Amino acid sequence: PSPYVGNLLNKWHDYIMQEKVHESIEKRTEIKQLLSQAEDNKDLVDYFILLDHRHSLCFDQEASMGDVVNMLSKGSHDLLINFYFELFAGDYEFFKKNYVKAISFYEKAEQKLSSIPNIEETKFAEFHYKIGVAYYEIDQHLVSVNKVTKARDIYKKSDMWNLEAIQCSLVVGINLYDMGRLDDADAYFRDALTEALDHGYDKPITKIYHNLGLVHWQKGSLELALHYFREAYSHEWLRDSPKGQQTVYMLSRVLYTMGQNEEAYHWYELGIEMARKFDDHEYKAKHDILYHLYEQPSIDEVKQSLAFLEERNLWPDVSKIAKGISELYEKKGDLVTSHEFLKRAFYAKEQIQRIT
Amino acid sequence: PSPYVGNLLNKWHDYIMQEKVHESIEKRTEIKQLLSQAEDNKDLVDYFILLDHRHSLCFDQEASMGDVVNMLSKGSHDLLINFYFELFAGDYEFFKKNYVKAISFYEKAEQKLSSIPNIEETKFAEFHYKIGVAYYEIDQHLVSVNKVTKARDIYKKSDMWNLEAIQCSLVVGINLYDMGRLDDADAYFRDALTEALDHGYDKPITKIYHNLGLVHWQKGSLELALHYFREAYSHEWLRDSPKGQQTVYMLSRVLYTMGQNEEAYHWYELGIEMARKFDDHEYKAKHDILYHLYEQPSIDEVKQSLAFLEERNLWPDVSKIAKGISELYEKKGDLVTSHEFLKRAFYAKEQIQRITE
Amino acid sequence: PSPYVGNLLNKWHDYIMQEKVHESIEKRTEIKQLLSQAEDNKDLVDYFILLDHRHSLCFDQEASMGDVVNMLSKGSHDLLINFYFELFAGDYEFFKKNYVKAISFYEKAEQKLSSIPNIEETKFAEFHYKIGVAYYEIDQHLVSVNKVTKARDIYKKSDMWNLEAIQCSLVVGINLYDMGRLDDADAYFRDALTEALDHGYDKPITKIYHNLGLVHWQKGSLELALHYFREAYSHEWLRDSPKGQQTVYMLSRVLYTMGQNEEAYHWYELGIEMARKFDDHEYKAKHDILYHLYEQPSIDEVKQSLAFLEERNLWPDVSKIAKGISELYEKKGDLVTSHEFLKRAFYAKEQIQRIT
Amino acid sequence: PSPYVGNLLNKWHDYIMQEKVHESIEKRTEIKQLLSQAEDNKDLVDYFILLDHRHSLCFDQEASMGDVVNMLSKGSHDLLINFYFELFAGDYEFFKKNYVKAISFYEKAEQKLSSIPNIEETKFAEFHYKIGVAYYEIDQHLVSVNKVTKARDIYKKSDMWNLEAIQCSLVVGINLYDMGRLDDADAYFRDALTEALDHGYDKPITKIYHNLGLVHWQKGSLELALHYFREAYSHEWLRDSPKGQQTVYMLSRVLYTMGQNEEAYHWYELGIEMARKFDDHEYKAKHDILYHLYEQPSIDEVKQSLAFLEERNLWPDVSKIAKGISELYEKKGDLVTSHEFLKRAFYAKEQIQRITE
Repeated sequence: PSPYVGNLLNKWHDYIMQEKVHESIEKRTEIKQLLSQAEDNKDLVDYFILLDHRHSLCFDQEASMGDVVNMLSKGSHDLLINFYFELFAGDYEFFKKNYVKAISFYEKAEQKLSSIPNIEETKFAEFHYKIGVAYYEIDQHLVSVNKVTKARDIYKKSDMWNLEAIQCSLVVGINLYDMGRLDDADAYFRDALTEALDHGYDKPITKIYHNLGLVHWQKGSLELALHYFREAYSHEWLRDSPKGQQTVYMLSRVLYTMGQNEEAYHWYELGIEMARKFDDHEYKAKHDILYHLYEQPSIDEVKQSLAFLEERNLWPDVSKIAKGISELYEKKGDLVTSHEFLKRAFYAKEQIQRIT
Repeated sequence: PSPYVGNLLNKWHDYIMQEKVHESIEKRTEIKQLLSQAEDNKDLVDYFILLDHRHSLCFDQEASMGDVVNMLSKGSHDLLINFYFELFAGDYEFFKKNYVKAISFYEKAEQKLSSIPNIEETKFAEFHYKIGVAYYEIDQHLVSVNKVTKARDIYKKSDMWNLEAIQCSLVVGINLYDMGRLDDADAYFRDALTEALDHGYDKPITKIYHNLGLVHWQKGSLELALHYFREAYSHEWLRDSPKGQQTVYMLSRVLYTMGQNEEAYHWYELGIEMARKFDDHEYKAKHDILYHLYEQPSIDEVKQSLAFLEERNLWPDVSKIAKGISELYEKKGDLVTSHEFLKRAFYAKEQIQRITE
Repeated sequence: PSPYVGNLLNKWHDYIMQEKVHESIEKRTEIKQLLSQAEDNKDLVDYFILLDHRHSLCFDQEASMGDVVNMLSKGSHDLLINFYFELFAGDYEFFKKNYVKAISFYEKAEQKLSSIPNIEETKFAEFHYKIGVAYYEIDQHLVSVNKVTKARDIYKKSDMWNLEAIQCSLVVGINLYDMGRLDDADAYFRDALTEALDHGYDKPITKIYHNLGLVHWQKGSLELALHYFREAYSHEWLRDSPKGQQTVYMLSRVLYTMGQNEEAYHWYELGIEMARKFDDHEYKAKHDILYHLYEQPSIDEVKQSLAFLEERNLWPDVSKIAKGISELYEKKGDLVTSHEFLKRAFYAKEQIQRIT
Repeated sequence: PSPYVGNLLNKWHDYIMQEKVHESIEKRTEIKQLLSQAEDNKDLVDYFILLDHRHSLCFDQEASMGDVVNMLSKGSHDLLINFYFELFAGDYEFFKKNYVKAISFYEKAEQKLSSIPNIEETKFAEFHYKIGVAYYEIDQHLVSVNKVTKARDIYKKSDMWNLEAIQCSLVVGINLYDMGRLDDADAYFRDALTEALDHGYDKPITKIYHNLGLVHWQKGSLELALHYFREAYSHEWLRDSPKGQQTVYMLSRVLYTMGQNEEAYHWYELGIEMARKFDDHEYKAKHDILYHLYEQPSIDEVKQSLAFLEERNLWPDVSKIAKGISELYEKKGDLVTSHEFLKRAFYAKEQIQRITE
């Protein structure tokens, strides 16, 4: 249910406000088509109606059907419309990677939740989660754990929202890992895994196994980390989704670190070939560094690809890759360029606090 | 036909509740037709929309192939619909003269008014006024003054809604007059008059002058009472309102109570003729009593017309009319039949406390 | 629990507001004494405390115990104090016979009932009744029935307030009688009577029987009316209460109307003797008219006593007594003075609408 | 000793809940004694009264022989007491450095703030500020800026509470500096300075100048950084505050980073001597690293003092100090030990994300 239609409905709201018949008929016709699918978002349809009705009051031929200066129901329509405008603007800003603006809009919409009459317990969890995830994108991990736990506690009660609870504990686990509290993250991931198995869910499982792989990778038990990355690739057909690119990369990277090189190059091959398929320039850079480090060394070529990743922000990945390089160039006895990369790995850490 | 459509919209709400497509499309079409008359009511149009949408969701389902399983907006639409249903049921009961039922419905709708957003101060004054006038209809004057003052105080603050404030002080004054507190009624009436003159208004003026005329009539200064009734007739072209009958009648009755029988008959003539134009049997009865008292006396004929007014539950005017007769027939030396009418004027007073709906 | 202490507490509130230590210590000492009884009014004690505490904040030696400019709790203390001030002012104005002012204060206090946190269902019935009874004093019978029915419906629910429900239906019945709907008033009175008998209550019974007597008196069945007035005198020792004066009067008046005269004079005697006992000048006037009508006629003497009652307002009683006289002076053939009294009975009716 | 009394009052509330006369009279006397210090806290006194009354009703019963069976005022007193209990529990947890628990309690008390009458806009800003600073304590800078801006916007409206607004912009700036957004921190700091100068205020000025000094220090323009640290020392008599230690340290460190070793040692001297006056082992460690770096080098001695700072969970300053060392030891040609410290400065960075309570 793409968050474009939300922005479309928001634009339409702006067009009714500027009293512009012709582009208002345009926006409502694009929108009217898109939501004709079988079952796509209660909140969209409601916002459509609430805009269509106020569209009429400004554009349809009232001259025989009264004078709607400002009726009693405007107060309550205003409240819903302002709320829907802010919920969907939040969703769209989150879509554009503009997380600070997204939180701003969500928090305004969260406020209006009290004045709406029959608000359900779950519309509060929705905002708890959306805010909590947006905070996770900007490395505010403690508040993220705080808000999505609040959502999880609601989703635990009712037994219809069991897929959401799994996603919530998945998000707490990721926060706990990004911090470094690895055994707590492990626990959350394992609790999501068994809850996902008891039910028929398959969607989250893949992410769960990949995170478990990351936990034990950072834990240093690479044998067990490798196991989980394999299981992530096994479960769900990811080879032609864009989102399964990361598992192929991790598989290659661990096998190169354990000195497995033979298999590691085969996952490199598959990952280069996927970087073709989706034209993902970043995963091409990341697999480039693997190749020009373990296959055909070239310190200058690694800097080239590293430079590209630094131009893309992506500073967690830069920090950890550059640290890896410096650690490696130390067992190879070269202090001079190991220091060069540690300086780059350190600068990357400082780039994570800024979050511009 | 304002609160008829309200009852129509209420019935339509009742048909959606019973999940009945066929009579819902019927009433929604008469109303859709009926609401095309240019006639200022925001709340009717609003209630139509709020019902049209709930009509669609139960019978049409939008023609877009949505889901519409109790959306976020259902909660608040429910609340508005429940409110409109009771406001218009109140208006309709007020229409059928069932004032106790009307207050009951208004007070229920007044409650739900608190739990609604962006409400103007005046939507509360409206219920203060409606309840206050319904109480006036059942001779509960002290509470009516209390409630319509509450409305007046809000309408005074805005200073944009002062045409309503004038009507409020008009209603307080009328209550005070029906009680007998004549100088207090005078004060309210004169204060509404100067407020109506300071701003650009002619609509209320005529009623204002007619009440001032009534006050000083009951005060006994008939010269000044006659003055005000003249001004009421002058200030609007009343020869074609149905409601301007009351000024013509008082003019005749005042001039007959004074010794100006010649002019008094001229207004009698006009008032009989107005009783023709409209199907007003009351003012024919009241003008009948005038004629069979001052022109060609006939105690039996007066009894007939008075009897008709008593059959109409018009117990205030009967009380006052019968008292007048008794007072007159005493300076005419006839105690016997003066006592007959004082007994009837007294019985009428007891009929004013006793009122049933 | 006299409504003087309420006015006392209100005066004290006024003295703290004018920052007047010395008369504040005076008022709180009179009050502190009076409420030392075993069990006298929750609301009084609460208002005392709430004033004593704000008394301290203006008068006690804070100089070492902080600077109470305006703390957080002032908002909520203000609300309770303003409420108690208006409840007890209402009670006191009702005490002074100033019913319009009393309703004004009650209705302001009724409004504040929503903002207080744990308000019980019965504090609303209390105001419904108090307002409803105040309206009854000023002949606004339809609204009185409306409000005290609202109170009665609350008192019906819980089974601890069964004495109040009896009083409520007693008040509806009186309204219905003052209007003239005699069979409905009869029904309410009979329903209060059986409810009072099922329980051990004796306080209302006497008033119930006297009202039932009035109903059937106005109904014209004087035999049965006389029965109830007797039963009113029988139940409860009223001969030395001021409030039992009215039953002795009714007993005498009915027996004089039925031509019983022998017994009627004996109740006249007792009623004159009670008018001595309490110096009730009105019941002396009312019994005077009985005597100078049925015992030693004197049209001039009746006018004298009637004049006194008209100087006391009491216009219901004047209207009905004067009407009685005129009716009687008609079977005696004297139209001249019967008309004199009907004029006076009619004027009295007009005095009931004014209520100045 | 402000939030100690809060915990004392909370314990007293706990003793009334367990219906325990003997320890209730004890704590209520220490608090009654302790609150005689002239020290601005409305809310403490208020909480005492609200507890003293509930103490009486459970143990004294007023000494007037009342009834006091849950009166009308009990409902609202309950609500205030529950609120004060959680506000002061929050303050006490903040006192013990347990910031996550403190936010938990503040957020609970923030909820009950909505259901209370006559509330000022600022009592909401207070919780915005307290929560915002607690989040700053656990390096959650983006939410801290978000919450303390919310406080600032209320404190700006009043225009009576602008000394608080200055403190709010001080806190936003510090967050922005801890992040690295130096020009945005600069802007907030300069805007607080002009607001502090336009009105009559000296209290914040010193901290304002010290942060501006820090910004441009991290910006690398040491000449102007040195200027601001001088002004911080000048603007208040800091020779007797414990908190003015930080300006003396920066002055020395800046002058040592520049080539002004002579003056730098004079501020080192003063800073060692201040580390004596107070039991501040941190600033002795930090000044120790300065001395064993620029005066009498000893890489092993620096490791000792740095180690002490790492044992204190002071991971920001260790990150910056270790980075400084590594940078310096490279122009000194020694890559080997420069790498040793960059590894430690990097480890310190990872220690800043990981924080446990």
